[PDB]
Amino acid sequence: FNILLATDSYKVTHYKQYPPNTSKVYSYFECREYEETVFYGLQYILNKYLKGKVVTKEKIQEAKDVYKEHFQDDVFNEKGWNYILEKYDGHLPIEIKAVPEGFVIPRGNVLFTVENTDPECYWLTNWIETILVQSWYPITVATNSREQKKILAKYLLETSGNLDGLEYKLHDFGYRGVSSQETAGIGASAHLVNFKGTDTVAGLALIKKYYGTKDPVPGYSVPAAEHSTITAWGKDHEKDAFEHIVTQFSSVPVSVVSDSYDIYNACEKIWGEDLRHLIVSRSTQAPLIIRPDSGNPLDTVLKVLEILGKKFPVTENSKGYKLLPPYLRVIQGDGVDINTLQEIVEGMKQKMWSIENIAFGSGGGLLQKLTRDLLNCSFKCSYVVTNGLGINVFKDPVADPNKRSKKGRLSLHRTPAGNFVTLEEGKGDLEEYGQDLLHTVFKNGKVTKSYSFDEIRKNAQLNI
Amino acid sequence: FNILLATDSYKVTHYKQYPPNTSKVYSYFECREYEETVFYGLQYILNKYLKGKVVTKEKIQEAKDVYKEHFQDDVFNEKGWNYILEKYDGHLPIEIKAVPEGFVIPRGNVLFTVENTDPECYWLTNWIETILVQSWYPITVATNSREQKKILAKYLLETSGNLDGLEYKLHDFGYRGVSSQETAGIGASAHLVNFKGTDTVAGLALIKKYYGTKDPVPGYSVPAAEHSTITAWGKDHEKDAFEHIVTQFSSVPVSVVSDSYDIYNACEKIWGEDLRHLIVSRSTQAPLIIRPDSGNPLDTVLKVLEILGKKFPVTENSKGYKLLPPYLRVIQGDGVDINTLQEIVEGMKQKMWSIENIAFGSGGGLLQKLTRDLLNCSFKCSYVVTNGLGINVFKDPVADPNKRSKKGRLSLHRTPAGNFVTLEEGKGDLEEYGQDLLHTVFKNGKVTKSYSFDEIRKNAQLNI
Ligand SMILES: CC(C)(O)C(=O)N1CCC(c2ccc(NC(=O)n3cc4ccc(F)cc4c3)cc2)CC1
Ligand SMILES: CC(C)(O)C(=O)N1CCC(c2ccc(NC(=O)n3cc4ccc(F)cc4c3)cc2)CC1
Repeated sequence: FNILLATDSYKVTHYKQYPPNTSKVYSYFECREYEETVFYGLQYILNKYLKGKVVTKEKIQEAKDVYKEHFQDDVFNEKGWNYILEKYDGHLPIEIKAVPEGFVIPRGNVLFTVENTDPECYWLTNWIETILVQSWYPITVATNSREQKKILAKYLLETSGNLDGLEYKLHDFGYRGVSSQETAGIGASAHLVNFKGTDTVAGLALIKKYYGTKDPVPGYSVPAAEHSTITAWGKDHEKDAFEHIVTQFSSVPVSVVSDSYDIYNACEKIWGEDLRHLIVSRSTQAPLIIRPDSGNPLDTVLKVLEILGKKFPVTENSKGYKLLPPYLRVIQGDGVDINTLQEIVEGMKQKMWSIENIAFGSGGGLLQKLTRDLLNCSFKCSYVVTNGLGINVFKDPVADPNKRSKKGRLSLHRTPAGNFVTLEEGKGDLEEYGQDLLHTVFKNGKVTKSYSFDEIRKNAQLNI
Repeated sequence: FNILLATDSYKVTHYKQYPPNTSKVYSYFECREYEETVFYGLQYILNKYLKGKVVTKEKIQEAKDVYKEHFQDDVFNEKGWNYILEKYDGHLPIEIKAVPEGFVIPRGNVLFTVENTDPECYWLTNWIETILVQSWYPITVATNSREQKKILAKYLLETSGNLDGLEYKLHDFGYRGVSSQETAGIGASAHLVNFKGTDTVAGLALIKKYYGTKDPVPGYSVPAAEHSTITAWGKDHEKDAFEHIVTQFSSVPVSVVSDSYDIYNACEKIWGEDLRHLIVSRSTQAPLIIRPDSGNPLDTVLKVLEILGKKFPVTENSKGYKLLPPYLRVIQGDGVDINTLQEIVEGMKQKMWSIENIAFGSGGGLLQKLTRDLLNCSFKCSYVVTNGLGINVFKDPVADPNKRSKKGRLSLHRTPAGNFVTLEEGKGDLEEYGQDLLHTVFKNGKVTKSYSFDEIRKNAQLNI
């Protein structure tokens, strides 16, 4: 990795664009005014990309050669990068202050600030905008996952009277559906801030290396079938595939995809009749989890439950909701996003089915179908010092008041009613509010404050 | 990187689910049912993740320890992975056949096939599905970028009579807007299959390392301002910022964001009057490129062009379209996706503005706002050998005929009219459609066939 090659091209040319005699460039990140966001992921970026000796003679030469060809001009700040190498042994003279990871903050608040600690590196602040703005992705996955947990918690509490097993109700199926191996790890780790069920193995090693848990692992899974393990038996031997699979995993929960040919037939005739004796004998700790994987997600879930309800002993829980026997559950793992998740749990409640009956698997909806636009994650310069005088800077486009940025030195505070407020123009310097909630997390090439994944999960807890 | 930890969790348990005495598992990839797709990105995955010694005793032990905790049980195939290490020195006994990279193929055709070369490794074929299915991402970026080039080519031809500078008309602004550094490189490289303009520097090194070009670089950029380089001068010194920037880059094209406070005022009064003398003196090789960055993308482009048309000398080209002087252009770099790109060029044509006047910058729309669902990229088992007998395997869900998969051994052929056809059930073995278009690209840990980035670009060319 070469940080000199880890920026938008045009940032290579910005050192010649700032006002002459500029000694400080101070910038901030916010999720411009999903009412609240989970701050997560910056510690990964600080450690993997920004800390320690990030500048070498070889990296400067490599960047110089690439940019000469890329621009067809010599515009690269070789002097500026050589200065950091000589004066700081390649360590970045930047100070980053951030809200603690896992913190749940309303939209339009300062989440982190960045500034150069040496007047000579005024240009460095926004050089690293590209890399830091990528924190939008773990913030957005964590936020969107937590919003799904709110929906699940609400319906599980209403239909059962408690939240038991809530952290296993939304499983990450997104490994194949993301854009890269790196994204897989980051995205899966952000989902694990709220849940404990994952198939995206990449997430485990990222948490282990960059965050850490008291438990050996932050996420868990169970044995499960795929179409290849069912269909490999041949179209006429679907029952043989099912029988073999539930017998191989007779003492642990087992998920079995049942829609290869006819989901409704598999539920009613194969599970419901032919193999019913292998299901009703299963432990409460080892249910069969039937998995539909096609059709309208709500219509399929309801029809599967109505079929199962007629083949298996259903009880009525203390809330008046229908409950399958404990050796039998359903996981809907196709077409799940925050919208369909809501439609399904509402549909189940209307048909008097407890949410204890179901779990959800989500791939693209959980880890890929997200953009920087969802939370309006934005990094902007708010303060500069030029000729020894600090000036409060901002943008305010005539056609879009929503794109107006904050002015001056910023600080995040608790209000008297316990809410949040971002103080602009250095007004945090007046001791009118409590202590600033932003802490120095990075300074002059060193990570100065870190959080465990356990601390992050506690911070991200729901009120319920 | 550890390939034993680079799969969906449930795939760890599949070796115990296939029929006993299974010696071959053969699977394929297609973009089920954007009528044609650019095949790109597999060579990156083959080299970075699949080739050479990918299994070590340490990797087996690391996977065993992780899975024991992740499943709360011993389900990991230690014996199977140790076999590959001992017999093949950790080289994968897999054979992958693929259509050449850059090839433009209609939907619903076999793009690549995977199968084990050792009967003992029947479980390996689908172990690597997760890693290979991630090729959906470079395929989708390349396809979506090429569809935008079709729109640009059509309107540029119609309004100017030629395609000059077409490959610089859609610039990649997506570095900050993607989910990771790895995704940035992959996505930027896929855009460069069709265009030559990029700010996502990560793309350059990926192409250099995995594909290669005759030219020193596959992509190019020009100096450009950002809001921080304008706003740092203070709200009352926007003219001073603009003057400094165009003077610093007086001999190369320069892009200048002009919407910090009032885009229309900046065009009419600042560029159009106060600084007009610094613009009209510019070389044809060094235009000022005015950049709006907010408001309705079409309304803003049209209004900016009407303002500029009244302040600067406009000509009528040979097609009857309005053309700004050669030292002045516009780039729309906000809210650009395939839909808005179409709306803008159509809007310009209706108001008699040549597409030579404009270029587009696209970030999230080009590299992030995409999913595996857009082209229905899918990997499925189509053929297995059990007890020495080959059987044609497929799925066919009752509620979704679109999810029906292909049967048996597959082959890709040219039809008599020069179109494409995927032959199923080993029917390619009959010499009726001639030679199979898929080539062995990977075999037993080695890449057996590769393409340069130059070969890929030629293959991906538009007919026009
Ligand atoms: C249902 C209840 C009571 O909430 C519960 O007991 N649990 C515990 C068991 C839990 C679980 C965990 C993993 C799986 N996995 C699968 O179905 N697969 C993994 C996949 C990965 C990728 C993919 F494309 C498809 C997949 C199918 C099922 C269920 C749900 C909650
Ligand atoms: C206009 C015409 C004739 O098609 C032409 O001459 N060319 C040549 C010059 C070309 C070009 C190349 C790069 C840039 N860059 C920028 O504006 N920035 C790069 C950014 C990256 C990220 C971001 F958030 C904002 C950005 C602003 C402008 C223009 C357009 C086609």
